Amino acid sequence: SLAPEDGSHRPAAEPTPPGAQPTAPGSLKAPDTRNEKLNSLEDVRKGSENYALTTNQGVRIADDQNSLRAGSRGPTLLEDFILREKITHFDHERIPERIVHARGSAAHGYFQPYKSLSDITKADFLSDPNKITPVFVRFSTVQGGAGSADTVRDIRGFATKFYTEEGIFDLVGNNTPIFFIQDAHKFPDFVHAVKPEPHWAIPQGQSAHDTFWDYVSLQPETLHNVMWAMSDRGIPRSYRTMEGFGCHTFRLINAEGKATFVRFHWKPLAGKASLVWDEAQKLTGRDPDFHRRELWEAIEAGDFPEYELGFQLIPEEDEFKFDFDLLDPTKLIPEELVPVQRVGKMVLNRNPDNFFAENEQAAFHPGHIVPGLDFTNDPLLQGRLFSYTDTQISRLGGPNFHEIPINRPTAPYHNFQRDGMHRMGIDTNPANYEPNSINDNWPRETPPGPKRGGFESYQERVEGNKVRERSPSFGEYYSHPRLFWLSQTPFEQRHIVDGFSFELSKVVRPYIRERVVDQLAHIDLTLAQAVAKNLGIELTDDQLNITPPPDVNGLKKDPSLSLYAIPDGDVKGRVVAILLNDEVRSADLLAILKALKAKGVHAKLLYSRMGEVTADDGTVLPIAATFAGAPSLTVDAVIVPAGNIADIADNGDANYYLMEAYKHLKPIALAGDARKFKATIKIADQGEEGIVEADSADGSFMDELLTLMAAHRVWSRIPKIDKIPA
Amino acid sequence: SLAPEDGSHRPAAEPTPPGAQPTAPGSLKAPDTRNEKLNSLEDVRKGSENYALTTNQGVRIADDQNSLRAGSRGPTLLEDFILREKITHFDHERIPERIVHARGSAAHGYFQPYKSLSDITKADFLSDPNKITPVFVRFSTVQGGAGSADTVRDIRGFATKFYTEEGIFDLVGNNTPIFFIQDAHKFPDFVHAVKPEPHWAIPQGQSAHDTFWDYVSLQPETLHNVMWAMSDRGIPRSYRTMEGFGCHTFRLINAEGKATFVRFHWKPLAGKASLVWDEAQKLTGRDPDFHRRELWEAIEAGDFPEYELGFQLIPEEDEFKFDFDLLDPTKLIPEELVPVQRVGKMVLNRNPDNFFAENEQAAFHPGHIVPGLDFTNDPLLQGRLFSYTDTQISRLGGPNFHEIPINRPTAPYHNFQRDGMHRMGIDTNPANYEPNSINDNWPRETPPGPKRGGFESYQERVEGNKVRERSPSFGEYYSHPRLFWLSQTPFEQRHIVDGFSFELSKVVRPYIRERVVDQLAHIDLTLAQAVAKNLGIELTDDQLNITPPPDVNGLKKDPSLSLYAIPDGDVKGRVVAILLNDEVRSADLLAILKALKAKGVHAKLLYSRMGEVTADDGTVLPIAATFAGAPSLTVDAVIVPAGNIADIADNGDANYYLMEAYKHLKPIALAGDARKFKATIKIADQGEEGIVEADSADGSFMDELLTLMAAHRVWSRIPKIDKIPA
Ligand code: HDE
Ligand code: HDD
Ligand SMILES: [S]
Ligand SMILES: [S]
Repeated sequence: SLAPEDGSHRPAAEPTPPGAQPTAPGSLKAPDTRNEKLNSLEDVRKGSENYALTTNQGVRIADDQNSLRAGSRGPTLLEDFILREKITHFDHERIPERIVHARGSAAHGYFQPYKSLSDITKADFLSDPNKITPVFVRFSTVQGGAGSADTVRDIRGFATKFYTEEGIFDLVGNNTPIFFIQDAHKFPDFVHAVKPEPHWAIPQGQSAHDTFWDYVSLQPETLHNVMWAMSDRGIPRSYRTMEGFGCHTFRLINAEGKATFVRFHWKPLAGKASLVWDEAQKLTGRDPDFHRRELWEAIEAGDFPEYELGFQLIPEEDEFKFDFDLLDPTKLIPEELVPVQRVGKMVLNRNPDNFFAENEQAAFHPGHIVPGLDFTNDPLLQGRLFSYTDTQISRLGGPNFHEIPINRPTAPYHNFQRDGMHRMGIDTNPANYEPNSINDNWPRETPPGPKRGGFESYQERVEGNKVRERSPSFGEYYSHPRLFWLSQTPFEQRHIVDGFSFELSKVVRPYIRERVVDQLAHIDLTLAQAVAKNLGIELTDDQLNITPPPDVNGLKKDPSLSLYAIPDGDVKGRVVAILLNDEVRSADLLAILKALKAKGVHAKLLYSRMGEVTADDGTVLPIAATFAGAPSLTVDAVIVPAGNIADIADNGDANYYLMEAYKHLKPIALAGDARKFKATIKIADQGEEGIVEADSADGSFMDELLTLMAAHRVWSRIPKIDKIPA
Repeated sequence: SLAPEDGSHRPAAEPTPPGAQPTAPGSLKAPDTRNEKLNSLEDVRKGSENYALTTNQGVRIADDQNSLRAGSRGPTLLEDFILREKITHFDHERIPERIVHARGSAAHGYFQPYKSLSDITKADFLSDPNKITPVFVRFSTVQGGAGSADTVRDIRGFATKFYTEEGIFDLVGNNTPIFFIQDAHKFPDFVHAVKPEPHWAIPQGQSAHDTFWDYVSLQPETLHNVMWAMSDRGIPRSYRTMEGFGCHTFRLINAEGKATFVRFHWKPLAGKASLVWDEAQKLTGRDPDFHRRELWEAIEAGDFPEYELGFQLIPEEDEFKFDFDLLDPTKLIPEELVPVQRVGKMVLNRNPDNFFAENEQAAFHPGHIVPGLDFTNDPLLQGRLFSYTDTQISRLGGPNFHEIPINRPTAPYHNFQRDGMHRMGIDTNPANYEPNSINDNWPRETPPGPKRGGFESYQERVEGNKVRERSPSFGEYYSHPRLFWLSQTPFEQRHIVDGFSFELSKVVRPYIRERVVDQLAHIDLTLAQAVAKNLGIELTDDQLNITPPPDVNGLKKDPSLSLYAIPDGDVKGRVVAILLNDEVRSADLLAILKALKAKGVHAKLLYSRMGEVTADDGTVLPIAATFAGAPSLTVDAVIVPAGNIADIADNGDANYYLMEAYKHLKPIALAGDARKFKATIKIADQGEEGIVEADSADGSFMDELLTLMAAHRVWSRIPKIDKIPA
């Protein structure tokens, strides 16, 4: 008996805020959260308490602390099969990581539609508002390895596995509505350019290097998704506060056989929010697991990530009615032209039990569609359909990867396929071929129909020669970048400019920087001049005269392209650092903590050491972390309560905490004598927007703080930080 | 889409300082650097210039931009074999990463002994001071994935493959002279405890989490290597500035059959140097590839990493003469008791061509020994011999891993083994078995003997019963941690206290922190109290009365265990940041660069934008990076020349650059009006040891700065940094 007698080793099986309890496997943390897929995994879940330690063959082990040897100081004997089985399993624990999106965090939850969509699709999962579909969702970065950092600048993956009654549907999307390239044949060129360079394998988790910007400079089709990566879109606050997109035009097919073109959307119900670059980069160092941790702890807290599925729908007759090709995955469809229609809601409400078993081994692939959905000729989508099945044969060891428990359909599956490595299913069918008479031809084909029918492809007309040729309709590269640029706020534009400037400064060959700047001059002159200035590059007279590209179907902006132009803040699940002193004014802290609790905002009590401090009234305040141990990078706002300020007024870490949070545009609130920290951040006596201050934390102090938190960051402070030494 | 006409895409094939040229594959950067192993790889090196792009089957490709489709907007066709080969290769690029030491950086070089060691070993590679042995060396962390960060707190690996005339010898060592555990059987328990926890796969690259500290608190045998990990040894400045150790007692066997116990050492000729924690942690975010990059750039610069191989030799009859067991790998042999005898020098002088092929696929294993060497019954070593062959079967795809080019011996190999996946060698031998008459028994066994003989194991006497039992002589855990503690300088002690304090503050379960502090009370009360104070823990009366463990064979300390107590600094290969202004005083820059060049110290010229600035005399100065883009973390010292100081005096990044360098104990030099920055770091008029200052940069100024750099950091400044908000 090694556990503490007080039972404090074991986290309460009830929702608890971040940091309050150690984290745990989902079935231990939240045993009564269930769905059909979670229940179906019960046949393979393995417990431990009260069981004997054994070999994999079931033999109980007496001494798991020693190898068998000839004498207690002698040589280890080959007949020690317990040692060998244990070390063999260890020596083969690793499997190949994903070629891209190797870094990813996942959770279980469920989806339900708001209403039946039978008029536009026969997909069973969308047929009835009372039909609940379990999901498993993995969010990811793109470039870095499975052991790379979360808050890099990169695109994010958002993959959802829907366990429907008519088969697995995988919606394998990203957090921007387009991709860098037009044709899948170039995917290894593009990925090789952005991945670590081949001689030395540097840099990890970063497009800020020569080969990426060389490819970009030579392939102007990439510029649209580059604009997105260079914006604050490339550095999300949380996987809960990013948008999701299905990337391509697909089809919905209804019972009557009508095809409708569709693009998939996920809207984050917690709003859109991103970090700023200095903060994101420093956070990869202070907590490279910040997004993985945040997702897990939001779920443990009951701040379940929620997303609304939406569809942009385009009738078949309108295929050619846009300035851009609907099949070109480097073009978005502006919501001003084609609104997103709300479809249903997804809630992620339980973490995995074992990350390897459920997250690392999960296989998602956009060819896993169901009757009521179909593909289009998008030439990127078309090659994806090859890759996602092929890649599993090495990654997951063979063609039986659908029998790995997380991957299994909850729908029935039966067919004549046999054997392969790791075969689990034991087929009793006398027949392994069809047509057969020996089993009366079962299992049998099923005609398509309105429900529960076999899959049949939409009978799209194909006409043309066998050609390796890009459609001329795809040959336009600058208007969508420009539409994105013009849709961003002035602070968002600034962060785009700074993204390009920072990245191109890491490009060692200066001609590549020049070449990129020339491409920027084809998008927007102000953008190009500002990046040029930061690189000490002067635009030529020709570059200054490049006529900008056309508006997109008469649009000069679309505010849905901005993270921030239309406010959508939600404070629930956000977190505030509270900087303690050794004699806190307890009435300030009561007011602060209850106001935060009322809005579902968490807190972390910080000090210069661990343990406890005592408030003016004798309340014992438990310390969550030190100032250095839990830097302002990890919180959304900082509050300093009144009290013995002299305790921390000269603490370099305390001061720096505020300078850091100040630089990164976070709200800061200062009560009572905590106002002496005004001098540290240079705040005028009469105060400034984004700094909450009063004699005490009562009255409107917490409402004003919460109002600032609802708007995410204090963009007005940007000219002020430019000269802060932090 | 081509190269610039000025040829600036291509790095000069000459040694060049870091940042002067883009880095390149070793055979192109240094084509005249050769050794027997590098040459033998010529059969598989593949160029590219002037060659046609092809499939893997040698078919020239006309259009590498497009998939084959039916019309230019049509579906992709299954007959596109060029697309499918290219995507299939890409889909299967990844192989499983190493179970441990997955993160590593490697180079080629050579070794030679100083004198023949034939009196103690018949190993051919130690037999003649003029026989050169090619090596390939991989340096690594331990816990994190292949895409984790370099400057984490962790043990480092130091593995050397010697391609000898009598076979491959791999010396597979670490940067500390012991390991955490005693018996190989516990290796998966320990590794699982330090690795990301299994529910959520957090944290990456860090022992700062509950499971690791839980295991340590329950297994006091770990405390010795924990002491080393918590010290600054856990955060080396560079792989060139750490020691290497072979971890176990091995044996040398001479021609007369005499056995001598030996422990292996590598002494860095660039001296011993480590980061400080805050710097190390921030650098994992600002450059997670810092040690990989620094190693590669040192070799491109000609600052070849050099190490001296050294042996601790113990005669056989002295096996039991110490107060610890020689076979216990948690115990070190103090150099005060047994001196390291210098044996030879290893120089790393070329980088690989392709990191995957040469680095990722290299397989090192300590059972790969050669005649003249042998094992002992160390129970950690004993089990390692099982693991390093077994693990390659999955990692490298089968039993022909020695045919992967980097792993091939340069010595002949012939045997009767056949087949296995991706078998390269085509055996012509009529016989695949022995004894045979049909090939007159070739290849044949060879008797053991003085040189070129068959391997025979030293005939060690074994006497004991078949037992799973730890030797009673291994059951002492506190004396070596105490010896280590007492041998550290006071600032090294403080950093150890700080590492335990910082780590234990991230352990969520408070009873684990308490149990570790109790263990510390068994080693040293001063250490234990200092950690307790930071965790808000109070030692009990009993804990206060724990009798300190005994001295190690009479030793109160051994200064060879400290990084810094005996000066051994070498500035060649270090780097200085030079903060420019838009009118640099060229006379200062002239004298700065002249002095730096004379000691082989590199410079990086920094500014607030990229491009060029012009000095007072018209000299045009290209800018390597911005203040933000190459932070003071990445350099050893900072110099600010005179000139138009107003240009940068109110720049927040330039001021912070000095604040961060100051906090991290780095030398700073300020010439002319740059002395105005003394105000940002609160240096008094009189000046301060560690801040060099004068009217101009001259002989005296540079000598002073270079003296400071030879001492690595300004430890006397430590009292002054608590207050700086940085
Ligand atoms: C639309 C969102 C999107 C796009 C446009 C692409 N990826 Fe993805 N990808 C694989 C291949 C692949 C191809 C061939 C193309 C364009 C031709 C794309 N990608 C672009 C893959 C190598 O087969 C992949 C790696 C492992 C795997 O199972 O499939 C893969 C991963 C991936 C993920 C991660 C899903 C997960 O396992 O968490 C996501 C979200 C995308 N891709 C999105 C995506
Ligand atoms: C019984 C298991 C076992 C134990 C007890 C040890 N090792 Fe080990 N080591 C392995 C089992 C292993 C391994 C699992 O087999 C690895 C990873 C995969 C590989 O090829 O070997 C490995 C890799 C590995 C590497 C990386 C070589 C490379 O760059 O590829 C180094 C430097 C060490 N080990 C060093 C050590 C040291 C100094 C030890 C303490 C004396 C030690 N190992 C004990
Ligand atoms: S996409
Ligand atoms: S070791």
